[PDB]
Amino acid sequence: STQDADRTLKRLQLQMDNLESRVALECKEAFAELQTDINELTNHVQIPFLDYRTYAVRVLFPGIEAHPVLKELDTPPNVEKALRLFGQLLHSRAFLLTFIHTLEAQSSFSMRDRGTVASLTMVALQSRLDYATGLLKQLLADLIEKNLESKNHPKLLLRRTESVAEKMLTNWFTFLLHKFLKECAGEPLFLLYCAIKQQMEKGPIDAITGEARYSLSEDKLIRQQIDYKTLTLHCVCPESEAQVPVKVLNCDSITQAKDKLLDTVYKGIPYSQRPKAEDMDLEWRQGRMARIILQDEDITTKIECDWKRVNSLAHYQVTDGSLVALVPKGTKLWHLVRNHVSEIYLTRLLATKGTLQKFVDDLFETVFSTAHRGSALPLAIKYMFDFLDEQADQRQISDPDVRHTWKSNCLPLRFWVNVIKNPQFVFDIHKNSITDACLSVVAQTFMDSCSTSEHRLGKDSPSNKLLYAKDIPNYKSWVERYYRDIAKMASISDQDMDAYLVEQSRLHANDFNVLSALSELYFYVTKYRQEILTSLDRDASCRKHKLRQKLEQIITLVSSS
Repeated sequence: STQDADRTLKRLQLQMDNLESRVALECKEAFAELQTDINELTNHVQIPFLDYRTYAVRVLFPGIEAHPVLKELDTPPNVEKALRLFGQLLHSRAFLLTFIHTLEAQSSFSMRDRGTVASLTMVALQSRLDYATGLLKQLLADLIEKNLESKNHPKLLLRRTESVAEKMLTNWFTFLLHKFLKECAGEPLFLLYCAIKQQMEKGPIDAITGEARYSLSEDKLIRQQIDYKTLTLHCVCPESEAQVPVKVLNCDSITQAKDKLLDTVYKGIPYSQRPKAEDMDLEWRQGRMARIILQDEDITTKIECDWKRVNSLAHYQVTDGSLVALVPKGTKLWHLVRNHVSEIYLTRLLATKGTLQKFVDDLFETVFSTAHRGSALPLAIKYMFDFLDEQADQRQISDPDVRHTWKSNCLPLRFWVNVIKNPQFVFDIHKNSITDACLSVVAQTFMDSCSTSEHRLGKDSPSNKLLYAKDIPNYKSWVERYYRDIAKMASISDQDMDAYLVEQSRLHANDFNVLSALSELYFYVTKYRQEILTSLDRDASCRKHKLRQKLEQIITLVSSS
């Protein structure tokens, strides 16, 4: 670099050091405050883990509610008969290898399809993970061989390929790391979620733009002056008709108020079991003289020149200590911000960052731990990392950055990043917009920590890179030491791994509707009928077991009546 470049880098670094100093001690006390807030709402309430099958489907099939895989599949007799024969073809190594490779060779087979097939296949094989794991390794070996002989960059492997195999590997980790979540990593993940959520609610949150006073995200940082006050509402408990205190802000929209009330009044109950804010009316008991109900929008909402403001608690002049109850029930809207970085905001981000730091450190540390709180490294991780090492060794590939990159690409950069961004895949919780925004910043820092690539700090650098510039180097060392420690461990024998996989398959054998998964998967058989059949006819091993004739029978059987 140039002397100028180095000069401006050093200035930016001390400029950062300066703003960090302004907030350092304040952050320490803010954290302690958050931690006692946290140990209250949860330390005496059970972490709301989803059950395995719900978690699995949330991850494997993102955003799909009531996936067929979790429910009955009433189907014609000939259809079920055909599907069961298809299911058995999936237990043929030669068939499944050929099936997947054929699909991927098709240009109409999209990235979306690749994920769909990867998820359906792993669900269908959930009861036979020992078999599945053998097939997965072959697929990965096939992918690695192909790419290294297409003569592509080693490090560039398992990154952009986005193969069915890589997606199946992610699903494989998803199945086999649930215990680790339950026992070790789930807690710090959940606590980070709670910390972020709680911290955001300490200040104004715009119900329309999703911006927040205390945003960890520069993009969602409220950039205007917002005066506000902390109110305490006393909510009539849905029991004695008994009451509880809830902290809210005067600027909070009525829905936000209702959601805050719900969170406290139902603090023990998992989210999906609570009533919805929109199915309740907030009623203000200044009575028994008067019981008046508040909403985001009613006859009193303020409208000015085509702008319509969401009603807040302050709109109704709700007073601190007010009694309250939750009872079953061409225009531009705005809430706090109406639209027709500087030091002050950089320091605000830094205060939030500093306040949440410990929760982030806890998560990253346990994700990259080999012997956490007495527990042991999950077998799936040692097994797969050893496999990757073997694949590297097969080619004399000694360069540490290669296997480091493969391991990062395969595990933390897919599985972990995904649950960090989406804790609601693991827990029965609601992740709101501002929380999602903060988690995105955390996920990016996490991603950066897994890279061997250098961190080039500059003004044009993303906020996360700037905020966490001093933390990344430490995190990177944790990751390096993680891979190192795992490699030193004793290899898991094939018999031991198989026994483990058999036990996992047994535990969850009936968690999913395999027939439903089979029917969904069969869609691709018919869309690429001709290509598949041709491949089965061409491949020598496929003929050995007359896979072509078997598929033909299935295709016919499903039509018959």
